[PDB]
Amino acid sequence: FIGDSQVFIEKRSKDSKFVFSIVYNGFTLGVWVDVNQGLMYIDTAHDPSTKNVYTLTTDDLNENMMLITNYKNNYHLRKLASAFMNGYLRFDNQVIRNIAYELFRKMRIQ
Repeated sequence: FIGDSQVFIEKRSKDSKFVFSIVYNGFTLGVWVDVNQGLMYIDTAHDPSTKNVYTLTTDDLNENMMLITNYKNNYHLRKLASAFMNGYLRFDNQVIRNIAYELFRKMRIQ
């Protein structure tokens, strides 16, 4: 009866400003935040413009807690995870969701 409240597929507006990116197995996920509406958008960008980039690699070598970045103060992921659940996260492509989902599955571990 309620129906579709809003369309999941939405265009990447120019209002959004790049805040940070995450690199995993050579595959980069650029996280941008729409300041005007206070929403979040994702794109395939790996430019050195970012002033906040963190790397994550194979869990078996357990690099996350070793030589690589040991800063767990990245509360941005907690807010991003909440945005997905609450629904303030959307993008113009369905393909990136399936590929991105693989990283989300690993975060479920801890």
